[PDB]
Amino acid sequence: TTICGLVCQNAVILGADTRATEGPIVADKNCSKLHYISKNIWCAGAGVAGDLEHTTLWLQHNVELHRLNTNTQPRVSMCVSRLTQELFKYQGYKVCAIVLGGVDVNGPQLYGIHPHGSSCLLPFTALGSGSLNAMAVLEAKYRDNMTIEEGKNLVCEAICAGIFNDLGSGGNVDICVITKDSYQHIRPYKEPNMRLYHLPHPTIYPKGTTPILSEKIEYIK
Amino acid sequence: TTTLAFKFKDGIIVAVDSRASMGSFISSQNVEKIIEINKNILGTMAGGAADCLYWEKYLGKIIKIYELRNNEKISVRAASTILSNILYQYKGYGLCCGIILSGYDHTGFNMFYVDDSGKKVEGNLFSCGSGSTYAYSILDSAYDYNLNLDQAVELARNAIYHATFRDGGSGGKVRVFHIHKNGYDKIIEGEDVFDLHYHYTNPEQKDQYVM
Amino acid sequence: TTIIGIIYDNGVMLACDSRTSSGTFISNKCSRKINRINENLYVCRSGASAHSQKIIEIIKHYCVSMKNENRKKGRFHEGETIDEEIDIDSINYLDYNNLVTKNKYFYEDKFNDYNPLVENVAHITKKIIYTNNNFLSCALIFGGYDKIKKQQLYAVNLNGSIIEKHDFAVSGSGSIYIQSYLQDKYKKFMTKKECFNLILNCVKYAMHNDNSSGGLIRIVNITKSFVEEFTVVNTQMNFQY
Amino acid sequence: TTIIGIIYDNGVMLACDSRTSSGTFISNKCSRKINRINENLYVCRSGASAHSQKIIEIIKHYCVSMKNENRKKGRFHEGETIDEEIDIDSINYLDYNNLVTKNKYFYEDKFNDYNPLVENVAHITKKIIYTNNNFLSCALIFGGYDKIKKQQLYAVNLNGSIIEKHDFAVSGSGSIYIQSYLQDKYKKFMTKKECFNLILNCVKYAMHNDNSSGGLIRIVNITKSFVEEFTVVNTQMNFQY
Amino acid sequence: GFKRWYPYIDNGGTVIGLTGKDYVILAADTRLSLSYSIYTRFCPKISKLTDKCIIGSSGMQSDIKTLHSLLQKKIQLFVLEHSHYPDIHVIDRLLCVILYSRRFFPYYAFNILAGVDENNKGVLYNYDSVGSYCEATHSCVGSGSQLILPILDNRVEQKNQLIKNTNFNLGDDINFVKDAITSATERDIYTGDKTLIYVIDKMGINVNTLDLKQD
Amino acid sequence: TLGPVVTGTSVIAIKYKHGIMIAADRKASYGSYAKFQNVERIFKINNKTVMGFSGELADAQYLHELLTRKNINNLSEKKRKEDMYTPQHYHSYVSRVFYVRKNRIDPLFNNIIIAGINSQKYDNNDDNVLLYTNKNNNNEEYKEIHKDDLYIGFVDMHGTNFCDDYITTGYARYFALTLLRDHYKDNMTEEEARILINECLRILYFRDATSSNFIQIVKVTSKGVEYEEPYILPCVLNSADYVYPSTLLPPAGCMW
Amino acid sequence: MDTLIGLRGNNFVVLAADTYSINSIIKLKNDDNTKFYDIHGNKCLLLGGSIGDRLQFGEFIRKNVHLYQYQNNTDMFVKSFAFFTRKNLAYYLRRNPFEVNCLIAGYDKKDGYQLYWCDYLSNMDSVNKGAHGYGAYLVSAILDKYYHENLTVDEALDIFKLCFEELKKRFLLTQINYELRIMYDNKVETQYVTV
Amino acid sequence: GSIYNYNGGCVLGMSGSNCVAIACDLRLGANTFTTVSTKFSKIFKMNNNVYVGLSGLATDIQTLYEILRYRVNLYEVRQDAEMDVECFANMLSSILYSNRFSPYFVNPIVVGFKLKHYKKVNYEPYLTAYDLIGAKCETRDFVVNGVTSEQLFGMCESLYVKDQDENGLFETISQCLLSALDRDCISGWGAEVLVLTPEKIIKKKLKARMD
Ligand SMILES: */C(=C\S(C)(=O)=O)[C@H](Cc1c[nH]c2ccccc12)NC(=O)[C@H](CC(C)C)NC(=O)[C@H](Cc1c[nH]c2ccccc12)NC(=O)CN1CCOCC1
Ligand SMILES: */C(=C\S(C)(=O)=O)[C@H](Cc1c[nH]c2ccccc12)NC(=O)[C@H](CC(C)C)NC(=O)[C@H](Cc1c[nH]c2ccccc12)NC(=O)CN1CCOCC1
Repeated sequence: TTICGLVCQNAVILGADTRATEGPIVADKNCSKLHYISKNIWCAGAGVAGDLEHTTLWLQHNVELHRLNTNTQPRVSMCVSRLTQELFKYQGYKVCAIVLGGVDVNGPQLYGIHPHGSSCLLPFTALGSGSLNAMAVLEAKYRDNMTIEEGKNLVCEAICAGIFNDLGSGGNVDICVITKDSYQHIRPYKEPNMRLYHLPHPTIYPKGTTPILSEKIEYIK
Repeated sequence: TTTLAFKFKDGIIVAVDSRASMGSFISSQNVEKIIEINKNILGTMAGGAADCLYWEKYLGKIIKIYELRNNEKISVRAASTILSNILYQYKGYGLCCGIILSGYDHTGFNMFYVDDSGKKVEGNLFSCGSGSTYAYSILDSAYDYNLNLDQAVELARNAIYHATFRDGGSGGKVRVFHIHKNGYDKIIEGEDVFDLHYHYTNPEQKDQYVM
Repeated sequence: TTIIGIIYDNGVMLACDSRTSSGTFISNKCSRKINRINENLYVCRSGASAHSQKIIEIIKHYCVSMKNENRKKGRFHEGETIDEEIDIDSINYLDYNNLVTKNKYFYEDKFNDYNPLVENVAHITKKIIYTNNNFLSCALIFGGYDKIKKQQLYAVNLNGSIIEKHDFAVSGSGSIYIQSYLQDKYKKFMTKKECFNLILNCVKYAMHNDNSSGGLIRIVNITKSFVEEFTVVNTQMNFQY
Repeated sequence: TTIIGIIYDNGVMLACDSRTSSGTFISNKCSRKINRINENLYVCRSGASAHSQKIIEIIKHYCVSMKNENRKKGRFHEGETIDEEIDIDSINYLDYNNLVTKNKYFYEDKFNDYNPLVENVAHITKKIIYTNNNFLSCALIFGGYDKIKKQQLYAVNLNGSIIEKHDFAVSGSGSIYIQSYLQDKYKKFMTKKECFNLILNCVKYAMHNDNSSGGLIRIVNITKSFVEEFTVVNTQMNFQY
Repeated sequence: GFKRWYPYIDNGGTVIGLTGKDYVILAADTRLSLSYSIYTRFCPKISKLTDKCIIGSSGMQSDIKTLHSLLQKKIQLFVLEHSHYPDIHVIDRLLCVILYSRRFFPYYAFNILAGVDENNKGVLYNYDSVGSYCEATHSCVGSGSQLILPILDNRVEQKNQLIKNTNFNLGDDINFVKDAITSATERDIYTGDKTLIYVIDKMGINVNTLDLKQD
Repeated sequence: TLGPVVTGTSVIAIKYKHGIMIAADRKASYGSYAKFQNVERIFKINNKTVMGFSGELADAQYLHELLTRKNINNLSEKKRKEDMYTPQHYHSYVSRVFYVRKNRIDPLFNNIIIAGINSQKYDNNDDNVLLYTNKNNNNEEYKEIHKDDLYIGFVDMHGTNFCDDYITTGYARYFALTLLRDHYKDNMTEEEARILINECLRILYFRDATSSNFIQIVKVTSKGVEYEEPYILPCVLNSADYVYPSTLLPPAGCMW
Repeated sequence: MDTLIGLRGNNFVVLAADTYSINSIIKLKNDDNTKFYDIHGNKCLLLGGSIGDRLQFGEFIRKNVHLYQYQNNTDMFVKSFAFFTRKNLAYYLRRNPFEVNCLIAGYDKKDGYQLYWCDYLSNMDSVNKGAHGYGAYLVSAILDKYYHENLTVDEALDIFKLCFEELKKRFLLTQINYELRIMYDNKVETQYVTV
Repeated sequence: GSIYNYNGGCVLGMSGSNCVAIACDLRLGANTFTTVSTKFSKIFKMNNNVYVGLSGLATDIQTLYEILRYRVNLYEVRQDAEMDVECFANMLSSILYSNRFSPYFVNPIVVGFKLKHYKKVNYEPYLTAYDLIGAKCETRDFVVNGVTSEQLFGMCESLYVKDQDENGLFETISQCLLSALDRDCISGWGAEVLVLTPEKIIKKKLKARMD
């Protein structure tokens, strides 16, 4: 996995790759690693996919309940508190490294959260197995008050670095731009990997080539 | 693996399956588990394929030099003793070998089971591999010393088929060789057990067979 | 990690490095290890980030409760009514290089009527850490000002013991390298400038010698009436020899 | 244990504590960790006593062999021909307290015709330690004087690596506490008195802060023509604050 | 208080082999990797032993390099001594001896020895790092073997198909190998980058190159 | 050697229009303790070959002594400049050493770069070899050396060995390797190569706890092997959010 | 180890077990009777494993099934009985496992003669022939070979005789004493066989 | 893993043009190499448009199927409507994660139809795969699970063809399953293939290898 996030002027840009791996085997080529917590808050996940999916769904629905009850705008700090308290409660056994980004009254905010329940407020961050390549790109090219387009290009470059230098990363580049008034989720954003060789014609098996022992037909009503 | 051998009124019947595996992955379905050590001795191998093949070739070299020097054919007992002593010298190193040596010599038809632990058991009927128990049951339920060649070949084929059917480590093709005074013949070069199942257990092919 | 606290004539100065690392990789370049519990109370964290952060969150919640319950009924202090500045720009100037590196705020509770006590907060933290010392592993330095004992430093050690320091406290992996330096250079009733220079130099030496210490330097100066905070980025150590 | 070496303008000064302990019990109160290999060559030992002692015995045997083979045939230097004092009594004086605490001897090999080289001895030691680094665990500081490179300090580290130090070398558990102190106080071309005071203070601070360092302080001053040795027993650390 | 050092690593790789009436094909991916990193994107895994024989190995790169060099040295010494080039069967026995010599500290290498013999028939030998098996039609070693071997079984043996096909030629077989390696690159993280395809036939050894996904 | 005690961090070597540029920081760490700050981690084998290491200093020194004596024997037997060993030859030697030690399970805890010029057609430096006097420290232009005439090779603990246009060890193998796979190009000038290497070293200094900004650069060119004057890399933070005071953030929550 | 054998035909179910009660290196009894649990309404649970777990699980299941049948004034179906047994074994697997193998035989009008094979991990499935123990390796192929549809009770008993002879001849434990339960013609019969 | 190797088993799912297919192996194993049953189906019908293929430990398969049937039946009786395929997939994910730290050793797939209403109704093929703690992979072409996952992935990557009628879909899925099973020691002994069409379901047993 390569997930990353950065803060540009009045927006937070998150990016992710789309590969899920079961040992050395790619279990999913186009998994979605960017999750909507609220209209102004999103997260990117790395680690154990089941833990990430369950925890992000739980956070999303708890945040929506809180928003309905308080009748106010959700807060990245509230998401951070809930997530860190849960992860600490489980003592790192829910393997969830999260890049949580959102815009609230305090402006754009980006957090890195680690499985044991620590958090840090950052201008940019990267997590996953490709995190070191993404961090190389981000450290080389990041600057304050970048335009949204520049931030999108930088996030794409970081995720591509992760994809092409880490064996646990691959697929497409998904991006999400979060502002105080809207989010734009581009999936896919790059599509840099495709199967390169195809046979001249697809192999269509002739009818009746498979031997069968029995055939029962039932009609659905 | 399923390898078996037994003495009967016309010589020795030797039979094997053809499946190799690493873990749960079937690496091959056409390996040769019966080898000829010399003109009048056949060895059936089970366990570690590399160990079995290497040490059978070693035994063949030793037997060739012995026969060249002494102008006589080696006996199955002597070959089994040589192999067992060699294997015992490596006890505690991890060799995996179960070899049935069956042959004809001046003392008639002889058959020995040799292990990597240095065992050497003389006998009239042996079976080795992960299907050995199933092959043993089938052979014991219907064995007779006065079987004709065709009956003996059928018994060996049936035992190998049942071993392959019940054991996940055995399968592929079944080979049956016949050792007689003048050498050995390959009665069944290799026969897919697919046809054996659909001829023995599910001849009708009207539904899935229920074990 | 290096966290230090020093008591000078008119206040208490806390300082810290800002490197959080997972082994040899630096996960956070510039973390925030000095954290405000109350307007007049700060804590420096060392050890596991998750442990120290969650403990400090709980303690901030407790301190809010304590401050609310400390308030008395009525009106008070009706007839009663309650220096050298650090050249931070000069300190940070580098030839080869809208940046904010200094903050200052005055206490809202001028008379310390309801502000909790440094000892109270430190001891509740110690009790929390000791009840779970089978799991938690963090070391804290509480620096604060209260009207009873004035400026105070408390060390909450690993395993959950508490020692009040009357001169200075150090903690983290980098403090070992500056142990004798600080012992030699410390004196009683230092001025603000002397204390600032000493604590900055201590953090700089610790960062020079310790691989787990790096980044910028954060300093908090707590006094009777206000709190100042500085960030130092001129952290390189230059030796003539 | 604390062993230090410093290079000043006119020689090299080695110093050490003298505590050998098996855990928390002090097996030897006043051990001798600075040992003479040759008249102009000394080694400070740290780590396992058995390992360092046996290594040093082997190296002394090797150095005897090397010195014997270095002698050329004939006669030489026919027409050729080849000081602030430390107040050791004042340094050791204690109010509440036939004692010998100072020695001095001149080199027999005045022109360094056959004395082995500091680098040679240090490197043979390093090779011996590296060939058995699976077992041996000791750290050595070779301080010496030879006519090619003058005063020299070599550090032979755990696992058997060699680094030549041109300012100072430290080793043992107590050196960590004085790392920044020595870095701050060291300067190039110190006088003998300055170097003596600095190294004595370094050992004193290390002993104050380290439980494995204690006892008296042994100092050896190697110069171009002689070697002096001092014992200091006024090792207590007094702080005004 | 030190951790023990393990003398084996896997550097990834896939080597496929496919025989024909008078030709043999050996394809191998060129990526070299260590855990989740790429050491280099071009580390050939196939070595030429004779004008009619090559060997491709997958496993630890250092073991593969040493073993291929040792085999080449043995073959050159054989040529010098017995004044003729060994054929693939002699080379197979030689490699078997070399491999069992280290039976109790085996080479971490799975190897396919491909060649054409004196009858102009394609020959493949599969080695499991200690022993040899002659492969009738096709073989595969490395990380993608479990993905690839079923495909080649379906396309070559066609045992589970009543209506079978038998027109097998060099171009169609090359296309089959390309498809197999591409499909393996889809799901195997250690297979990718470039692949080298060697065809040995009557005219000798010819090497072509195919591009794979770089993720 | 059962494991690393005193260690050096990453090394970076690249090809450029005039030869090889190799960089490493002059720091050796005894754990988390930066005990040695002026350590030499790049060694000259001969006039056309250098060796860089990351890992145990003791094992690196052992290998350096082996290579020094190998070079001395080569020089003793040399009759013409073509007789001098090449970087490829030394890379093969080191790979064989590592392989044998792996087989014995007595490894050197090191990753090695062997770099240099694989040709004798660009200068006459090996006509008269000087070991104890460096005439370089009288300035003629550098020679544009073909990329195929240059050599950079990598050897690891298990004997895995290869060569490329640029090689990295340690954490460079992530940060500098990403930057090089993005931005490296053929026939870079000296200043461009230095700028790329400086970017890589700055990222390493920011993200690697065992590195320093005291850098040693070595150039292998037609002039021979040149050690540059060690320099301090300027490393400034790339964001003002780092410097923003903590007291200016909201006092509630986990703002740290 | 206890060898259990089960054979299901169109008109019968035969269960067989060795009659040894084993305690360490000695046979407490050659006529053990702690393996068969007959349950009213033509059901039988044949258990194999440690005697303590065998007794506890067998009696628990039998009393629960009898309670069900008394409370509901009806006979539990064989499929319900088998899956109830499997559910209880699975429930206890992750808490305090019974180390017992089960052959569940029975007859009911809805589904006729039924045989279910269940292992100590609670992996169950209905079978025509099954076995448990280290004698399974030696009797399974005999069952496979000589079993056919439309087999009779006497032919099944001949197959069982072959199995017992094989267990006496080739099995490490020379087992010679067996008990058989035969369900056919809505009657349950007990037999004792010695080879 | 070894717990999956204890029984073996594999499930596969493929999509066509207005049809889906779900296939499974029919073996039940013991100790990773003993075949005790050859009719242990791993495909379960939840409702007309939802099928689940469960592979892994047999006891966990049966337990999970009972739980899923309970939940689906309660949901459907309460709502007076058939459960949606997406709703069932999410419920299965949540059930699997509810045992996160003591999980069921089952690797399931969900194959079915998503119904879209406009008059007429549109049937969209739906495939999901899971890991044992509910991580979900939603796919449009094919999903695999079991000990034969690598072989199935290779076969489906090479042979899957988009937008096939029921006949071509059946041929493709059966060929993929048979070729993948031929290379697994602990899977096989018969294959069951269901082809779902909006109006009918075709159930076929394949003539497979039984070795
Ligand atoms: C990033 C990789 S990494 C190396 O940095 O951990 C990805 C992040 C990821 C993948 N998918 C999502 C979805 C949403 C958010 C984030 C996501 N992580 C992974 O891919 C996991 C890496 C391992 C090392 C933990 N892989 C998984 O969790 C596996 C996913 C999976 C396996 N089979 C499947 C079938 C269908 C769909 C998904 C999968 N799962 C496992 O490894 C299962 N283990 C079992 C034991 O408990 C832990 C999970
Ligand atoms: C019988 C099975 S058994 C369970 O009774 O041991 C067979 C007997 C057999 C197989 N092949 C031959 C050839 C000649 C004579 C006899 C033969 N035994 C096996 O198949 C082995 C079973 C293991 C448990 C010991 N398997 C093997 O030895 C593997 C064969 C193999 C591996 N890759 C191949 C590719 C093609 C053809 C065959 C093979 N080899 C190993 O498992 C050795 N491992 C390989 C992985 O690295 C470590 C060594």
